[PDB]
Amino acid sequence: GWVSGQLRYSVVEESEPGTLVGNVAQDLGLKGTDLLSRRLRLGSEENGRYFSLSLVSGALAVSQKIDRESLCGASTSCLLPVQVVTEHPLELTRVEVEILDLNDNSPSFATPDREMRISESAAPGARFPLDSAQDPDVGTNTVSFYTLSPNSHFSLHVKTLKDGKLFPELVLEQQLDRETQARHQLVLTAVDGGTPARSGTSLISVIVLDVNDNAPTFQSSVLRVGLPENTPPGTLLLRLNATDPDEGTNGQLDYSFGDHTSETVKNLFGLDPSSGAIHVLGPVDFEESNFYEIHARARDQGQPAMEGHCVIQVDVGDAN
Ligand SMILES: *[C@@H]1O[C@H](CO[C@@H]2O[C@@H](C)[C@@H](O)[C@@H](O)[C@@H]2O)[C@@H](O[C@@H]2O[C@H](CO)[C@@H](O)[C@H](O)[C@H]2NC(C)=O)[C@H](O)[C@H]1NC(C)=O
Ligand SMILES: *[C@H]1O[C@H](CO)[C@@H](O)[C@H](O)[C@@H]1O
Ligand SMILES: *[C@H]1O[C@H](CO)[C@@H](O)[C@H](O)[C@@H]1O
Ligand SMILES: [Ca+2]
Ligand SMILES: [Ca+2]
Ligand SMILES: [Ca+2]
Ligand SMILES: [Ca+2]
Ligand SMILES: [Ca+2]
Ligand SMILES: [Ca+2]
Ligand SMILES: [Ca+2]
Repeated sequence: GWVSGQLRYSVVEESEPGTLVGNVAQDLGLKGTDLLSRRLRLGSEENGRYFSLSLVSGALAVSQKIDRESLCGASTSCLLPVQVVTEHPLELTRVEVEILDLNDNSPSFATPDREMRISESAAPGARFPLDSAQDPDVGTNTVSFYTLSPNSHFSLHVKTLKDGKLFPELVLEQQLDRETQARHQLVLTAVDGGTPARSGTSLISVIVLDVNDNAPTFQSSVLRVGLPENTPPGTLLLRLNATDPDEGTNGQLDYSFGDHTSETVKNLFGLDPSSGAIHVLGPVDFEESNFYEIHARARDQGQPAMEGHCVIQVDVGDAN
């Protein structure tokens, strides 16, 4: 039997030439040399392009391997119309051959890898758009879902439109930290709903840009040293070493005294802003003061500039 009004057959994508599509002669109620006597033929050479109608067997068969996505593309139903012509008397039957889709085509991305720059200060809940894959197959044989590589910081949300199209996007849950790791590498994978499933990948290399979120810190919180009375000027007391983990200018430092630092201390001690070398500039004396406290600070060359602090305790010795 056929569909009310028209004749219809089914054939599979990429099937080898010679495959039986359907017996036109029998289904059209003909037997014997009627076929040859009636000049049973396909309507045009476009019908005989993808098909052959034998005058002997009366069988409509595949004459050429048919790639459905080259004929219908993104069409759900692929009905290929052919015109079976018979003469004596002349009649025309319009037969429609549906090309059933095969899951022979794999999901693909435009680019094998993607590079994303994301600020360290990226707040949780931040959605970042991703490349969408393509699967020329139709139905469930096209892209079904996306999977992201297991990681600590990124989840995957896929917006599913009414039509069924998928849109993958990264959702940030745990705040990135460049000082921990600056590059996160994930693999976005697109999988179609066929069995067995076919896949495509896109290598997303997230780059964490530096934010000045770290103040400089000294190797020791408090430093207690000694300095003999009447120690000759030009003497190197010590060298300060503070370090900042941030990159570039955000990691470069400048050494200085505290704002509140006494003028007496400034007169006695000098401090190199670049190296962190604390020299004694003026002659110190025990009978003037017993103990000095130098508030040292190291400031970032970033915006805004941050600063760490260290207390240098100077015990002066007694002589006479
Ligand atoms: C002593 O200081 C060195 C140098 O620190 C660098 O110079 C500072 C002025 C500031 O710009 C820092 O951010 C610099 O790192 C420290 O050695 C560095 O250690 C880091 C640690 O990862 C390393 O990346 C650098 O290459 C090192 N630089 C050199 C020249 O060795 C060192 O850690 C400090 N020591 C102490 C005990 O704090
Ligand atoms: C393609 O291959 C991936 C692994 O790379 C599978 O996870 C997927 O189901 C498809 O078979
Ligand atoms: C996605 O990842 C796969 C390996 O998982 C690669 O073969 C592909 O080229 C793409 O980078
Ligand atoms: Ca195909
Ligand atoms: Ca196909
Ligand atoms: Ca597919
Ligand atoms: Ca950080
Ligand atoms: Ca940082
Ligand atoms: Ca910093
Ligand atoms: Ca003295």
